Amino acid sequence: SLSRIVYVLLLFIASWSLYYLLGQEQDSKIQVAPNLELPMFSGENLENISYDEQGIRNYVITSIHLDHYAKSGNTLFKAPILKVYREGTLQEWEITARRGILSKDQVLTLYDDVLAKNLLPDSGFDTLTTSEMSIQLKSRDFWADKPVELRGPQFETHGQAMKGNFADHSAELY
Amino acid sequence: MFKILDWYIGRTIVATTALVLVTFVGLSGIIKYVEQLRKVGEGSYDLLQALLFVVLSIPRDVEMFFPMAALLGALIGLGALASSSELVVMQAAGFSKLDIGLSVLKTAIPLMIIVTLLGEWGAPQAQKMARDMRAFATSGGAIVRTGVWARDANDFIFIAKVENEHLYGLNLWRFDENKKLSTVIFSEQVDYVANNEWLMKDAVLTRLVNDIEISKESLPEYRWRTSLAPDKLAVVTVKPEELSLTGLSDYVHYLKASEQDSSRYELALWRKVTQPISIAVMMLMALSFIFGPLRSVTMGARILSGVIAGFSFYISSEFFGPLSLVYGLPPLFGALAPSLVFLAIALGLLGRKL
Amino acid sequence: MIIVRYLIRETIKSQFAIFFVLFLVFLSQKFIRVLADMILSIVGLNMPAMGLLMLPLSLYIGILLTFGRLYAESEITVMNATGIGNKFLIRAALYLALITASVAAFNALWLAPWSQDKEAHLMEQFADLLQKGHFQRSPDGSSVVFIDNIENRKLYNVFVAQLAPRDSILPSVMFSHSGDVKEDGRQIITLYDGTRYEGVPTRVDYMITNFDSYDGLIGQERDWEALPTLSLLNNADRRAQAELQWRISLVVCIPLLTMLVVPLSAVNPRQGRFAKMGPAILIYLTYFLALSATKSAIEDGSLPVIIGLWPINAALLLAALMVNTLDSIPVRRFKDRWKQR
Amino acid sequence: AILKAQHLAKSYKKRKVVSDVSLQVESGQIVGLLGPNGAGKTTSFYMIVGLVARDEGTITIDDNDISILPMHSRSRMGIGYLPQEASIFRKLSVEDNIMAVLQTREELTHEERQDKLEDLLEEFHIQHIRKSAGMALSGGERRRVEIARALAANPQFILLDQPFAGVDPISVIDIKKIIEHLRDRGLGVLITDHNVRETLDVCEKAYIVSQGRLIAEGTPQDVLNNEQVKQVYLGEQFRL
Amino acid sequence: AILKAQHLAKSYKKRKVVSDVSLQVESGQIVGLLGPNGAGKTTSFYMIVGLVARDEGTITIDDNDISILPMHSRSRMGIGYLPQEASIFRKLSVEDNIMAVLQTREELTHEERQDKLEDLLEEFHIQHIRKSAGMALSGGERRRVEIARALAANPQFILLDQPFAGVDPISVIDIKKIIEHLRDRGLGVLITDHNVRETLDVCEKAYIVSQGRLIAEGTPQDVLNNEQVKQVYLGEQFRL
Ligand SMILES: CCCCCCCCCCCCO[C@@H]1O[C@H](CO)[C@@H](O[C@H]2O[C@H](CO)[C@@H](O)[C@H](O)[C@H]2O)[C@H](O)[C@H]1O
Ligand SMILES: CCCCCCCCCCCCO[C@@H]1O[C@H](CO)[C@@H](O[C@H]2O[C@H](CO)[C@@H](O)[C@H](O)[C@H]2O)[C@H](O)[C@H]1O
Ligand SMILES: OC[C@H]1O[C@H](O[C@H]2[C@H](O)[C@@H](O)[C@H](OCCCCCCC3CCCCC3)O[C@@H]2CO)[C@H](O)[C@@H](O)[C@@H]1O
Ligand SMILES: OC[C@H]1O[C@@H](OCCCCCCC2CCCCC2)[C@H](O)[C@@H](O)[C@@H]1O
Ligand SMILES: [Ca+2]
Ligand SMILES: [Ca+2]
Ligand SMILES: [Cl-]
Ligand SMILES: [Cl-]
Ligand SMILES: [Cl-]
Ligand SMILES: [Cl-]
Repeated sequence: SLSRIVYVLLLFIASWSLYYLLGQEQDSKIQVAPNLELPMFSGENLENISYDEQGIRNYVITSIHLDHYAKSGNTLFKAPILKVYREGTLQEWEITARRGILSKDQVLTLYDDVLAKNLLPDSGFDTLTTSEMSIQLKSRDFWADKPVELRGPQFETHGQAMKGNFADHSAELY
Repeated sequence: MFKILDWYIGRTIVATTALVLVTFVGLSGIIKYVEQLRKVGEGSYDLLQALLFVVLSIPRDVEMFFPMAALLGALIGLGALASSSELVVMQAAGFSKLDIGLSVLKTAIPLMIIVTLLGEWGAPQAQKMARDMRAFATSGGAIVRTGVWARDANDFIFIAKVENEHLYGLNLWRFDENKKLSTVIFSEQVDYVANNEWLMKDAVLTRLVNDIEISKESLPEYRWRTSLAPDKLAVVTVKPEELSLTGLSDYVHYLKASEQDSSRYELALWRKVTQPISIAVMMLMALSFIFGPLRSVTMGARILSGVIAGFSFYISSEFFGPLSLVYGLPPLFGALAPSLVFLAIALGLLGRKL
Repeated sequence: MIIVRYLIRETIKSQFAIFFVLFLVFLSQKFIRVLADMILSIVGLNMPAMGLLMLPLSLYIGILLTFGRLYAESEITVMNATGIGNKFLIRAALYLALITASVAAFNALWLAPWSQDKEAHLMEQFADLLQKGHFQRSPDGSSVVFIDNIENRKLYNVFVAQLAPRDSILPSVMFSHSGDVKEDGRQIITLYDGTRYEGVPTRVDYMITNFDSYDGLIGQERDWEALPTLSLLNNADRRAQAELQWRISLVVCIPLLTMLVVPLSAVNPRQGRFAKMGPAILIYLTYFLALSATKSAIEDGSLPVIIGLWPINAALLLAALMVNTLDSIPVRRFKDRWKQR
Repeated sequence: AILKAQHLAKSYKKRKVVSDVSLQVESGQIVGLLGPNGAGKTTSFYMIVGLVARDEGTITIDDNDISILPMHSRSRMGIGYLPQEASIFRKLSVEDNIMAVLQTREELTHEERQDKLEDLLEEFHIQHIRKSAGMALSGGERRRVEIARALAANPQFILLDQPFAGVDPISVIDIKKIIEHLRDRGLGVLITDHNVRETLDVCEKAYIVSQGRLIAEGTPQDVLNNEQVKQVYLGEQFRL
Repeated sequence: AILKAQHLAKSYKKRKVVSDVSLQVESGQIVGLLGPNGAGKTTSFYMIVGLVARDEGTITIDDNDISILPMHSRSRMGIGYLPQEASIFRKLSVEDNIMAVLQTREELTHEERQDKLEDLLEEFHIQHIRKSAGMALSGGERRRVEIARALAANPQFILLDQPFAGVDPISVIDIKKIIEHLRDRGLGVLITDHNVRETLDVCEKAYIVSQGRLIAEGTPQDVLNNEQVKQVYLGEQFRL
């Protein structure tokens, strides 16, 4: 039947146009454009706890603002608070500042007004302050290249360019 | 029970609804074929595989279209009898309008049996076969089940490879009443031992305590007492309307057991239950038309009224569905509410004739 | 002529009736789609779009049903038997087409742009990325999101799973109590009152982040329907010219559809007044779907803004000529050659 | 054995189509209901048949009111109806036609039904087409099968709508002979038609409806000589 | 002029309804196309009219072949058609019906249109019905109005489809008189009808079509004595 052949051809064109229109609005919705170099994760009032390869609480960073980046793996803290733990059950140190940077290699860096208290009330070392300080939470080794001030319970000193670790309380400078 | 006038009306009505139903599946079929043309040549998906997909998906179209087909079939067949003066002389010789209506119902019975048999065995198995064939042909050996997620109460499970009764690379996360993660399980391979019980080989289990202790144990085997059977897993990805009846019933039982909202699947279950009721309502509405307004009108006006009534029924179905669950009503009522409404219309139109 | 007016009278009656139905139907669905997502004003401003789409179909079905009726009760047969041919039917149809085309022209060039412009002002003034119930995936595809309830943004109970490493971030799984989603060249999600667990089921070194608020990434020309037509006539742009060509193709399609459907309405009394409903609606659907598809193709720059929607209208015009010469003496001598041979 | 109709009236679109019509048919009697075309005869016929709801009057068989009754119940009372149009069951055999109606008599056993089938086939000389489908039958055989199908319901009255319309003269004698066979069976036949000559030649009583009401009744000779009848229906010269 | 049909044939669903049917009507002659019911006369009449596409045979008015011509074209050739059913424009006045048909003749003027309208009204005695809409007219008045309408087209032949259908014998003479008025107006009238008696009374020549073919032709006495006609159509004891 010639009329029925034309009707079928018309149904072909109709189906094709409809599904072309659906595909067009799909591509308009399937426009997944890759994002730009910006903080991929953000949070406020954060407490991020980190553990060692055996399951023991290594340290705690309590900050008011945290931004995790993807390309480099640098995690920027605003006003961080770092609690170091000996075997997880004893909070030995507590190190704070206004700005911090974690790295993919687990290397922290603290900039504006650094404070560092020792929760051991009998060891003779109580408080430490400096401008900028980097510490490797894994090894606990820390570097500082700017003014340093130490306050002991009966002895206070003032120097610069310190390098130690909270692992063993090994401190070293000149 | 076997009355000549019964099977006479029946034979004319099924003849007409068969024609109507062939025509409907033909038109939906060629539309599906252009949809498959939208994405041919992907992997091994040549035009033969697309034609194969369209042919396989036919019984699901038949189930979806059987209600309206029986509306139009009854309308045309009874209109035929009507216009050749056969119904009039049937009444003028004793056969009442009540008897005509019982003839229509007696021949609605086999149609209801066929549509439930389709809903149970034919359309779901054929639909899963079309989907699987299309996916395998379309990705050249990339689709069984790779990347499966599931939930059992507060547990979240992720399986990497799923076989007939074996899982490969299981991960599982448990959460407590405080919505925090307590235990995590991983296993290279898990097998299905008995009813509602799995066995994981060389499984590593991690538990969290006091936010200072995390202890993992490399157990040779671990027993899993979940209400999540492998059948249920293999059906968490298909559309509920495509799942069989007994499958829907087992799935709503599992959903109710795992403390999950089983409304949508209950609604799909009751919609599969009420599909045959809908086709009987559709045939009585046709009889109400043939006796009522469309008594001495041309077949074209009967067919156009039937199309309008079928379209309005489909819309009412797609409306009563969600509103029954968002307003808190049993899915049974949300499923059979359109059937009731059109039944009331049919009885109203037959209230003065019958 | 007497009989021409007669046809117009009958047809315009039926036409208005059909319009009173069509408009009503849309006045239903639109007013329901609006209440789901004041309402009176927005529906009143959406009336011109209903008119744009419905005026063609209105006159189309009107003359189809009217002439069908006259063919059924044989008035057209008697008019042929006395000497009233296709000329008078086509003259009456062209007059009704001219009337409805003038209405559609005003609705397409002034009323619809001015109404959409007013709606644009009112929208400037006054005022669903992921679903619930099952495991969703973000447009990124790197995170699997599972939400329990989304009830006006109230009680979420979100679960986010990320089993793949992005560039330098480790896999993680976080669970919170409530979280929002928003879209601003990117799509983001925020979580409230939860904990995030960074690690792997086999290893034990985790990082737990207890957060009150935490954000995450999910994914990443101009309005042409509302504009003054005179300023659009010379606004050189692909999609702009596509919109202008759609507006003009509606007004030009009114008479083409009329001339096509006049020969199509012929039915014998055994057939119905409705026997050409299938084919007629199929023809209308194919035309408008192809027209809309070519419009979007111009908008994409896929095909140039210089040929535009002309070929679709041309195919409609050629078709109307074909069906209108289908009763002449040559085609009847051809068909008879086939019958006797 | 008496189907009575008393003071029937029906209106349409606020105008009265039948004002006053009365008629009676007895067992053993052939009665025609004639008159000008559209004058009221047809509507009255259908009011007896049950296709038209009466607005007034009574229809009666043996002092039983069948006015408010639907058509299938009037049949159960003893009224048969043969429509002018072809009403045979097209895709059914002659056998199954008659058997289909015998089956609606639940008091009949199967053996009784088949006995009546045989008798009705042999009676109206349609044994040889018993296997034929209804749609495969010429006009005369169709009407014979439709007669036997009607009689399978065992009626007391047979109402024939226009049994002479478009009938060849060589077939008029055969229709009359069938009418007379119904009458000698005990039925009461009520015939409505436009062919006055043939109807008056078969019927033994006639009624004439004109201008909406009965204007004459009696034997054909009586109604042929009525003045109002010749003034509105037959004319000054009417050959019989 | 002289309208003629030669060796006509037609089929419906592979069934031969008309196999060999020839007839002609000349200007000024009444011609009856008669024969058994549905044995070919009616389909032959409709092939001549144009309502049925001929399958075989030739239809010529004045040696000009109009077979393939659609209705409108063979109406401009000089063929009018008056169907059995009511063909009047219900929503138009009698004045407007006739003027609407006269408005097609472009060779006439407005004054000549008015003149021919006035003549057609006072000729068919419908000057009083002038301004009445067609939907409000009785049987004979409607027929006069539509026959005056048909004559507005200035035909040469008038094809009447069953003009004696269901007619009260009073009106029979009235339509006989209008048929012979047509004939005396210079037309050739082709009658097709089932009323053998009334047609044979009016027509001057008669063609008898039975079993698809022309079986007898000639004057009314010629066919009345034709033995085949007497044995398949009219009966031995037929009475004109
Ligand atoms: C988009 C359109 C959707 C609707 C589908 C289109 C219509 C589908 C086909 C239906 C039309 C065919 O309609 C056909 O009519 C014939 C002739 O009347 C019917 O035939 C009928 O004949 C007589 C009465 O007429 C009855 O006694 C008989 O029992 C019955 O078969 C057929 O039962 C039906 O098949
Ligand atoms: C993108 C393009 C969009 C525009 C689409 C235009 C589609 C045009 C569809 C044309 C439809 C023709 O299909 C249909 O064919 C039949 C059969 O030949 C024609 O029928 C024709 O021939 C038959 C017999 O052969 C006659 O009885 C009939 O009177 C006559 O019209 C119809 O009149 C026409 O409607
Ligand atoms: O039967 C033939 C009769 O046709 C007409 O009457 C028409 C009347 O003008 C129309 O109003 C009604 O309905 C026409 C068809 C129904 C209209 C809408 C039906 C619905 C059904 C499907 C959904 C939408 C449309 O039909 C009768 C015919 O039966 C003429 O007036 C009368 O001379 C002629 O004898
Ligand atoms: O029969 C003559 C009468 O016909 C009347 O038609 C009635 C037509 C009404 C039918 C409605 C059909 C629906 C319309 C909407 C789409 C779906 C179908 C004339 O209007 C009157 O003028 C005249 O009196
Ligand atoms: Ca016996
Ligand atoms: Ca007669
Ligand atoms: Cl009457
Ligand atoms: Cl006998
Ligand atoms: Cl008579
Ligand atoms: Cl014939």
